[PDB]
Amino acid sequence: GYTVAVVGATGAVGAQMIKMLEESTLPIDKIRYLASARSAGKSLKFKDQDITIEETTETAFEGVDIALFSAGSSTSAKYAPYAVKAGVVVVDNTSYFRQNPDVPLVVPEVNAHALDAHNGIIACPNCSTIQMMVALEPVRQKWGLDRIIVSTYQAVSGAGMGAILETQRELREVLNDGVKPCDLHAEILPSGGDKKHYPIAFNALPQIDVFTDNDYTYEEMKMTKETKKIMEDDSIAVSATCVRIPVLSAHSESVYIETKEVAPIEEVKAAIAAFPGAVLEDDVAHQIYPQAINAVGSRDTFVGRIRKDLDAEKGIHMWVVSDNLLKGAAWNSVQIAETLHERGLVR
Amino acid sequence: GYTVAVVGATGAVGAQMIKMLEESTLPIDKIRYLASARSAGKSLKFKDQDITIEETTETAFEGVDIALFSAGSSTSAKYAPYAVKAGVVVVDNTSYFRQNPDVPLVVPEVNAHALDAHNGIIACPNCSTIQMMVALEPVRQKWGLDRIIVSTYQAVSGAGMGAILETQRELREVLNDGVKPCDLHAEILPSGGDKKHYPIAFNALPQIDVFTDNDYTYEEMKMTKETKKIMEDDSIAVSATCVRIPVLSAHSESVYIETKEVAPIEEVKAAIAAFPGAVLEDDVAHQIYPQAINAVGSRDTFVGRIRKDLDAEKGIHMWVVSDNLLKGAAWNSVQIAETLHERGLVRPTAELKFELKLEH
Ligand SMILES: NC(=O)c1ccc[n+]([C@@H]2O[C@H](COP(=O)([O-])OP(=O)(O)OC[C@H]3O[C@@H](n4cnc5c(N)ncnc54)[C@H](OP(=O)(O)O)[C@@H]3O)[C@@H](O)[C@H]2O)c1
Ligand SMILES: NC(=O)c1ccc[n+]([C@@H]2O[C@H](COP(=O)([O-])OP(=O)(O)OC[C@H]3O[C@@H](n4cnc5c(N)ncnc54)[C@H](OP(=O)(O)O)[C@@H]3O)[C@@H](O)[C@H]2O)c1
Ligand SMILES: O=C(O)c1ccccc1C(=O)O
Ligand code: NA
Ligand code: NA
Ligand code: NA
Repeated sequence: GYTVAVVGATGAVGAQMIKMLEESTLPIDKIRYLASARSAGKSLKFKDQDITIEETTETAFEGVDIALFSAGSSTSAKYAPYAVKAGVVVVDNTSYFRQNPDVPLVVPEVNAHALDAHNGIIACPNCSTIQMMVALEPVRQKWGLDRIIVSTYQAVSGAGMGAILETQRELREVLNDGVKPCDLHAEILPSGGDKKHYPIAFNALPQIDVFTDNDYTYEEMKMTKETKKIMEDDSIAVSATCVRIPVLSAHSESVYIETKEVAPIEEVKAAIAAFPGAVLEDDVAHQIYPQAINAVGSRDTFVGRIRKDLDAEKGIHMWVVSDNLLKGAAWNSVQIAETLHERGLVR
Repeated sequence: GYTVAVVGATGAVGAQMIKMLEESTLPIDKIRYLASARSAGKSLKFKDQDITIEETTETAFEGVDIALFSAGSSTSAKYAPYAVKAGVVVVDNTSYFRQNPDVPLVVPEVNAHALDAHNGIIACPNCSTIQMMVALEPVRQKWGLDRIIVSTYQAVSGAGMGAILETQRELREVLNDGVKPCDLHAEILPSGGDKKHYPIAFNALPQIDVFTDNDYTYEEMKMTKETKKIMEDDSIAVSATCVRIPVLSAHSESVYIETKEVAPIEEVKAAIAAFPGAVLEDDVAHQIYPQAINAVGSRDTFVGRIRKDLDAEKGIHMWVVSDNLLKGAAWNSVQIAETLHERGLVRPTAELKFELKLEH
């Protein structure tokens, strides 16, 4: 079997990486948990076994076959090159390598073939991008994609364990202590690395990550650029608005597309239902549609509210929901690792 | 001064109507509060005075100059026409009369002129529509509008007092009692009039109102039809997705438009800033943008995240926030009443144009 390292094992994504690995078809002989110096010496479970957390260092990757990185871009930038040098195959969940032309950016249902070209590093895309790609690839295959306009409804677990706990405390202060939402103290959201912090309780924050020079945030531009790379087509026009809402896990997206050919709605529904990783949940006569609360804990991406635009001949609207820590992060990463094993690419 | 009646004075919108009237420039000689027979006989404040709540009936409007209705579409359907026959000018917050060609559908900053043609009923548009019209009218005036695509992020207060209480209760069960969100019992949301009910706590529900035959909801189709009527242009393409989120008050909207002529983006920002009722909050270098929690309690509509589409030359994205019970309902209604007063339009109508539904 393999020796597998989880870098960032103690975080929100890390904890789900552990869960996905425990349930994986990857043959694992040895498991190692890496994090920062302040987590070193603590213990975490793998199934029934206690695993000592180790400090991530430049020489910590000896004997590792596969390393799953989910410890921030800074950690990946610094240590992933040393891992690769030592012969480790790295699956990276951060944004650092995503736009490197020698790094495949992979959603296995959509572009697993790109794994064949890897030179030691595979990048997992952004959580919001991944679920959109699972929903839209089956449509692209049959009728093409001219453009995408998306507005997201993103859960706080995407911003890490600290964000989850800040959200819970804020909500308790309002509901139990009577604090006005605008008077809440905040330290993390919308973005840990930005200057000002705002409450998320009973709010909708139109900022994920920091702003770029074109007044879209890095999150919004990630959806644009990663879509083009994953679908291998720079002609697909993509513009996004990414909003944080008071949901702990599971991202929702209002997705508008225009296809290249008119795609009959019932055929679109059947194409999505037929696509591995996508589940059609769409029966408005019985109020059936994807919901964040029902999607938590499942690896599937759920699609509904599928309907034609009222005016644009080739326009289609839909609602896409997935667990942002599973398919959006830890499951996509482990699924990459399984695909690497299944295709003889752990070399 | 005027005798003013508030129909549905005991509800979520009613509470704000009272506040907006207390703070109004309307010369009010007498206030009447109408609700259901259950509420009739009880009391509520107007400023320091106690007001006895009355039953809403066909004969409850004698002597009233202006009635603000916010007690449900059925109540408006049944009683507004009787108020008009009593000589009352009705400002209706419900959907019932909005698409009637004899009824102006008004956002005063946008189409106050339409008030001149009233026949005793003036309709207030849906809350989601109102804030979007305040944001977009200044753009339409200068560069036109070809199409709008909007996704909403709507607060629970829009669904009434019960929905507010259900939301608070669900959140407390999760946060204080450790109930999983999917195990919560719901009775009201997403729509009181539909058969199935789902939790809102830690959820995003892509259903507001019931579904129509074209697979859009009534809320989504209201945004479509109301936009075309208010802007007096049936050629504006409008398609919406309306989503309830766990916010108590203030609606937010991710709004995409394509103009008829290219609109320079800094001039778009200036046009919105210059438009009465709209406030430009847009300085991303300092993380300045509209937020629901900061808009609650203000009558203004806040607009930011304004930026060009990455590909469509005439495309523009923005983020629009307003208190859904103020500009979205109570304030827009009171503002209509003030505008009627100011333009000498508070007077009985000559001919009845609305079906009487209680002749039995
Ligand atoms: N043992 C301690 O002293 C202690 C006390 C409180 C919290 N923590 C941990 O700190 C994290 C706080 O959560 P969050 O919201 O900031 O982030 P998060 O996104 O949920 O997870 C961040 C992950 O990246 C790891 N990491 C950060 N910098 C690193 C570096 N230079 N090298 C290797 N790994 C690095 C963290 O390890 P670390 O866990 O080592 O930071 C953590 O596993 C939690 O994972 C929590 O377990 C540790
Ligand atoms: N413009 C907008 O977008 C917008 C937004 C919100 C609401 N509205 C309109 O306003 C209505 C109420 O909204 P809300 O949020 O205030 O609801 P709410 O909090 O549930 O209040 C309902 C109100 O309607 C009254 N009512 C119920 N049955 C009645 C009857 N048979 N006769 C007279 N009054 C009756 C209630 O009186 P009791 O206390 O006696 O039952 C109460 O005053 C909505 O149904 C909608 O039509 C419009
Ligand atoms: O459309 C509205 O403003 C509205 C909002 C909430 C409930 C009911 C209605 C209604 O009157 O149909
Ligand atoms: Na294109
Ligand atoms: Na202004
Ligand atoms: Na006058």
